[PDB]
Amino acid sequence: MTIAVTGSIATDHLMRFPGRFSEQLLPEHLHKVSLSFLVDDLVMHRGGVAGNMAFAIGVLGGEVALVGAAGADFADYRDWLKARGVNCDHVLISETAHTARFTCTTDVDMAQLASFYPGAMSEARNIKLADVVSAIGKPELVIIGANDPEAMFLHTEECRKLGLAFAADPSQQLARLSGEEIRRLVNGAAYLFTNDYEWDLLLSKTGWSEADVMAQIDLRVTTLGPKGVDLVEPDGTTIHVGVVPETDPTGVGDAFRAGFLTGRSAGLGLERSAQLGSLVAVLVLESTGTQEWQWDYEAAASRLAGAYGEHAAAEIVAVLA
Amino acid sequence: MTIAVTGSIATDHLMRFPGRFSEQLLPEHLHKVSLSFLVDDLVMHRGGVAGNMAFAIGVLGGEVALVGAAGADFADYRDWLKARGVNCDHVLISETAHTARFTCTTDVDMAQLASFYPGAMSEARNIKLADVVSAIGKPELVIIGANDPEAMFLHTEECRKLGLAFAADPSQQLARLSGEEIRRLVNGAAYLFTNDYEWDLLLSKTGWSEADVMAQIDLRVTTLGPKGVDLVEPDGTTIHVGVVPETDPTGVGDAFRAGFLTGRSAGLGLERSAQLGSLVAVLVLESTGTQEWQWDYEAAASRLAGAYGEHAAAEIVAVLA
Ligand SMILES: C#Cc1cn([C@@H]2O[C@H](CO)[C@@H](O)[C@H]2O)c2ncnc(N)c12
Ligand SMILES: C#Cc1cn([C@@H]2O[C@H](CO)[C@@H](O)[C@H]2O)c2ncnc(N)c12
Repeated sequence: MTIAVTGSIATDHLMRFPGRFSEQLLPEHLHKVSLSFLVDDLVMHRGGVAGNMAFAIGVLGGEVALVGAAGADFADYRDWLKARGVNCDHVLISETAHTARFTCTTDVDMAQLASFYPGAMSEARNIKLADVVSAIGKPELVIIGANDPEAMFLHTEECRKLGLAFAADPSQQLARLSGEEIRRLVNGAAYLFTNDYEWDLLLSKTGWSEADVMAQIDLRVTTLGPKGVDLVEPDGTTIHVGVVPETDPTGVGDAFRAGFLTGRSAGLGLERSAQLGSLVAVLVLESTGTQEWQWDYEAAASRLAGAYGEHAAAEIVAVLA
Repeated sequence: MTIAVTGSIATDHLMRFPGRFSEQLLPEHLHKVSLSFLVDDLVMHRGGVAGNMAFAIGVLGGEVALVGAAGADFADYRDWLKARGVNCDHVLISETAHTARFTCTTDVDMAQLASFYPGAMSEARNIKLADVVSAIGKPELVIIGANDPEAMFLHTEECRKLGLAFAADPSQQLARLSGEEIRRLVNGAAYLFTNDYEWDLLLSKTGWSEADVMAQIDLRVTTLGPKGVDLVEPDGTTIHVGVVPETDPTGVGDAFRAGFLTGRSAGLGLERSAQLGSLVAVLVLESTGTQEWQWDYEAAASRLAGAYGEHAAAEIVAVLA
């Protein structure tokens, strides 16, 4: 039932370059760069990893508290989440620093070009998850969402000190972190999320075998883009699940992990809960921006059934009923 | 006396990556890019080419009307300019579109990485400069500042149809425009501004000799970064002027062209007015952001004199007195 989404809160300002990035990269002097793109659209959208997720879990119908640091501009955002059932009492409002900001430009192809201002996100090292357990008691899961580095350890350290289930989700910081640090985020993980490119990367940097990784966690999940995802237990069960058929980029990843874990945390099986991830990923990918999408019992039904069976569908919709 | 600054109005959101861009460019796949930088600062600053300039001319003490298109968010900006002596009556407020936005990230070295959302800037093609001449009468100079492309021609076309002095300033659109188009922005120019890199570029694209360029304009100016600028008449007079010694990036270029043309348009000589450009360029380069700098008679004096002579100084300060 109750999962607390520990991670980042941002506003996300996104643009679109209707040409192609390469065609300016190709001739440019890549040591003293002077890059400039003419964009034809600009959106501001509520974002952040821990907030795309909270909203997902909440809209899906489950219990979620948001644990992430933030600024004072954060009243519009807070009331936004609290209105759908997110419990924002545990967000840390900064005294000196604005809510983190994510700026991204995407092109026709669509390569990504981006900056990240952390703002108050760095203070998420000053939060104790105890004071949470106090307020609402000991959650079923603390998700260690991509965040401020030191927070991410502390929030992983503190789960282990309190016997709390966590779900490693280190996507963003694999690139930026060591083998040692990375492994110190993946010990006792009740879950581990990654794409396979990252999971390779992970294996190189950490120096572990796939095996002893699997000793230490209880369930690797690994999303494969247009293929699907591979959920895989230490006992080799390797349930595979394809996608609802796309036909956006940002958010999707966190959106799979939201439906999956809400579908999990309403008693559904690995597979069904994975089928539910795939539905919410694609609800995003078809929505203006990340978190201006609509949950609909009817829609989901008559669509969960196209990609998986009518057997498949009924159950997820039962449990979300 | 009265110059009307025709050009772009923007807000300018600037960040700083304390590492180096190259070090991510170097290994990346430059056809399907996935670039991301961790910035440690973020500012929002009033910007736009025609507005950095208007503010310059005005703070310097002269008459300037702002001619550029804009959105409805533009009341704070307008009152900002009108409070120092800018005449904003001729700005076109959009019905459908936000004030243009300039997003830039700069690193230690400092290569530039940037996007440009034009917003209401494209409507600057719907403005007639006649309706200006009506309101305040026929200005001494219309500056064709980097703007919406079709506007830029129209505002150059319309000057020629009305016997108005203009100052080609095409910096940004050389890259993006043809030889033909470029030349159709430089015929009868009372002034032509460029850096020398661009002026080379210009010569290639237009296919002209330095000579017949000089037939058609009345004065090429060409800024040389840490060197200076070369003002040069068709009769070869080639007065050279070094810089006040730096010891920011954006804005500077427009800031030279502001002090120069205000120093001009208070009767000063090519050289003195060029010495005054160099002062305001560097006032920017030493100011938090573009247009949070202070004009000071004392300061300028006791500083115009360090780089040029005490002869030099007194005169500019007399005329700005
Ligand atoms: C760089 C990147 C970031 C984007 N995000 C958030 O990722 C969400 C999509 O997964 C976006 O809304 C962005 O705010 C980050 N969160 C924490 N640390 C980060 N460095 C980022
Ligand atoms: C890309 C660039 C742009 C930056 N600027 C403005 O240049 C000023 C500094 O010279 C900045 O304030 C930016 O808003 C542009 N103005 C008109 N068209 C443009 N494409 C740009």
